[PDB]
Amino acid sequence: PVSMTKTSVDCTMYICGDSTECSNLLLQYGSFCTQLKRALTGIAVEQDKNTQEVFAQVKQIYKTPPIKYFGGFNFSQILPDPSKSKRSFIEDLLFNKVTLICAQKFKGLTVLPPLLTDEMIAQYTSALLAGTITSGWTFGAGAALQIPFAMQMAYRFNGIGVTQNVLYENQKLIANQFNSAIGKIQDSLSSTALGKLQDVVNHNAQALNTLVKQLSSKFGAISSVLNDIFSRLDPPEAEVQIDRLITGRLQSLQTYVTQQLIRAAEIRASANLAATKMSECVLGQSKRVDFCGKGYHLMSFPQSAPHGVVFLHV
Amino acid sequence: KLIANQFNSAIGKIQDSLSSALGKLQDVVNHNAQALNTLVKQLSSKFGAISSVLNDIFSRLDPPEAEVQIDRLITGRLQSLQTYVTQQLIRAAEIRASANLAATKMSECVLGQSKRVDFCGKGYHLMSFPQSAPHGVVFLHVTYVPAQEKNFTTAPAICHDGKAHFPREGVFVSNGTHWFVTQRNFYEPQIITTDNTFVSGNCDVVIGIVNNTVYDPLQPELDS
Amino acid sequence: DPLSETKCTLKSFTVEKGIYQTSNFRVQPTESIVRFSTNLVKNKCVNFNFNGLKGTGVLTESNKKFLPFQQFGRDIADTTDAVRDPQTLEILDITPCSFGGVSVITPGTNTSNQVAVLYQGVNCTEVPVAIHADQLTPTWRVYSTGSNVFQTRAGCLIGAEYVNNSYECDIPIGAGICASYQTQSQSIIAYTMSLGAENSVAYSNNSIAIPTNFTISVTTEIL
Ligand SMILES: *[C@@H]1O[C@H](CO)[C@@H](O)[C@H](O)[C@H]1NC(C)=O
Ligand SMILES: *[C@@H]1O[C@H](CO)[C@@H](O)[C@H](O)[C@H]1NC(C)=O
Ligand SMILES: *[C@@H]1O[C@H](CO)[C@@H](O)[C@H](O)[C@H]1NC(C)=O
Ligand SMILES: *[C@@H]1O[C@H](CO)[C@@H](O)[C@H](O)[C@H]1NC(C)=O
Ligand SMILES: *[C@@H]1O[C@H](CO)[C@@H](O)[C@H](O)[C@H]1NC(C)=O
Ligand SMILES: *[C@@H]1O[C@H](CO)[C@@H](O)[C@H](O)[C@H]1NC(C)=O
Ligand SMILES: *[C@@H]1O[C@H](CO)[C@@H](O)[C@H](O)[C@H]1NC(C)=O
Repeated sequence: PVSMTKTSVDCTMYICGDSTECSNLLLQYGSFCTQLKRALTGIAVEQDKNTQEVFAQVKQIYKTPPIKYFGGFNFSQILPDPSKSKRSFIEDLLFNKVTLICAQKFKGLTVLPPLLTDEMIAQYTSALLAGTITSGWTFGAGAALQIPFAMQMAYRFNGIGVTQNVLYENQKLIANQFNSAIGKIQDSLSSTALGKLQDVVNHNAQALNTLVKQLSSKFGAISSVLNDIFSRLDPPEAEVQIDRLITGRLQSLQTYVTQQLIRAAEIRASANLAATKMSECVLGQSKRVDFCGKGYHLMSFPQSAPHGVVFLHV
Repeated sequence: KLIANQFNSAIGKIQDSLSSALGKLQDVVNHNAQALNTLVKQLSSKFGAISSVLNDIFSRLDPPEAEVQIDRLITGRLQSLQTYVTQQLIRAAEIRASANLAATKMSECVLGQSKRVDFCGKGYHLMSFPQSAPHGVVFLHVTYVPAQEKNFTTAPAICHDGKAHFPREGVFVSNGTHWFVTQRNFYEPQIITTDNTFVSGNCDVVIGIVNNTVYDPLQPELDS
Repeated sequence: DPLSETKCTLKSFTVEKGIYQTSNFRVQPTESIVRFSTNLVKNKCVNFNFNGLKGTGVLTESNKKFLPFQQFGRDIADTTDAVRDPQTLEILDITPCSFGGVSVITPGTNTSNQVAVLYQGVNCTEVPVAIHADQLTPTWRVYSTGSNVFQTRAGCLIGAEYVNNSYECDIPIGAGICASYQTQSQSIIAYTMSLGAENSVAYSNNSIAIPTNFTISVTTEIL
């Protein structure tokens, strides 16, 4: 996972709705609401930076040659097509695998869209993939230095300590094994794995739904409805029963913003890990054990995903 | 001398950058100052009581009635101070993660060379220099960014005497007609040599193999 | 001014360059209706007591139908979502008093007092209908309707002229849309932000690129 759903709340709408008296008492609470807005705006800006650090690791957008023959290796399941949101087939499977908002909009909890849309993240993915296929690790260090892909795979074999003749005697076997492995990856996606991204989406939907359910709570006041207790109580006493309601709803909003800050720190750590894997494994070979797959890591491909990135570790 | 001059020019460029970027450290200082200023501002909240300050509630209301109003103020002030301590714990965990990253960059990049891509600058990392900063560290990553790329016609191997020759550490290139062996990151064309290239297999198994003469250093010494 | 509303939200007259989510400072009058009698007013933000249901909201016709026993409809948050008044047994959907989040894209206040307003999640045709521009100041009527009205998936952006040309993002609005203070008479422009320069690597079966030189570059990393 890379990003999280950017949510922002309007206090005047969540704790009071359209009551004027409640808003004046909410104003008495004062800087309590400004602090909860700053935290959510910092979370949203942090989730936009986390997407920019993971996917925008390349300065120039690279394009694949119009004829696609790279050493006999098939990349058509991972390269984007011009028929479609220009995404690849394995990216289409990943976006199809991961899947009430009007009620949250009517309670002041709105969801900001990300700064980079999925077509732009897919273009970043296609640029890093085209640089990886056509240039190897040389586009990460500087300008893109072309290279045949068989000789690039010989450089990776010398990186893992295998002599170059093993690939050049078995290039058809290595290409067929790579194509069969990419077909297994397709079958493992379409037939049946993306638990982290669905867990992130389900956790944000469950926290938002818990914040919607916190309005149905009297918090010990006679009634949850702000207007009802204004009519069923004397005006000095009603202030005590709304103050008890604004205190409880502000405690629920603090709980939501605190858990969202902890979840945003976890997603920020995972996005720093994903950006580290995108530099070390996609833009170079890694001698780090099990940091880029179980095996002598050869190479990696990035593939966009709903609020996340999927690395194909060869 | 070219490497020394480019390093001195790069150090002057870092000086001109800073003298005219330190957004993270000023952001940390501004978040601490904003949290302390918000904690000061929250004392102006009445929290549903008759007044924000303690003394008029003790002078105005009788002890049973005050013990409810000052309990409402105390609970709210404890809440504001629990919010501040929670946000300081979360930002301290963030600063702890950034300090763990800075300590791993000071070990892997300043105390040794790093083969980790973009862990110590954009390019091939050579070394790093640490500098102090207000609540932070600044690494000057000296990197080798290769430039002046030139196209060449390349081959995976060389047919000589019915045998396939692969480079030990390098790459076969050609200027037009003529074939040479060189390193990868820099262009130093050398004569294709049995000392340079190792022999393995036959010419039939290698795809894209070309024909060339591999120079043997023993043959002119045999005639001498 | 959305800029003065930004000054009210930030509690400072010097407003830096960026986008700021501002609170709904602008106020509106609400009429009181009691029906168990008071004449029913629809499609505007009024206070209501429909058979003791309390609440405040814009009353609109509802496609959803109630069973004969049901006298009102409830939402997820235990607030009232549909009502059926006793005087006339018609269904009335309870929209809230419609506010989208006002985000004010502004350069430095010192740099310019010109500002653009993004209304989040509403359509550009219904934006004077939504924020009730007929009850506000004409300064807000400038930013509610007029020229330079663009549509982004983020919402309706009013006050920034959309330019086809793509530039590095300066003020992030969303979904690729970014705004900047540029000379076009320097004004606020909006654009789809640029990923980078389009490059094509010249791959072939027997072509390699080898550098004949280098650059010793020192980069600054602040932690
Ligand atoms: C040479 O290049 C083109 C595209 O890269 C490819 O179609 C052709 O088969 C290649 N020939 C070989 C086998 O080197
Ligand atoms: C790559 O695989 C796809 C589907 O498996 C196939 O349609 C395509 O022809 C393959 N590419 C080549 C060059 O054979
Ligand atoms: C190499 O060849 C390509 C295609 O012919 C050309 O665009 C490029 O300018 C050439 N030179 C270098 C230094 O890449
Ligand atoms: C290639 O390099 C060799 C040795 O430096 C030189 O003799 C020759 O003139 C060069 N050019 C061509 C076109 O072979
Ligand atoms: C290399 O030489 C052998 C023997 O002289 C010949 O059979 C082969 O065709 C040559 N290779 C090419 C590419 O002409
Ligand atoms: C916004 O208004 C335009 C023009 O009336 C219409 O075509 C479009 O469908 C509307 N969009 C939504 C989401 O209502
Ligand atoms: C490499 O670049 C430097 C300037 O950056 C220049 O003085 C030098 O002559 C260049 N060397 C070659 C071989 O082009």
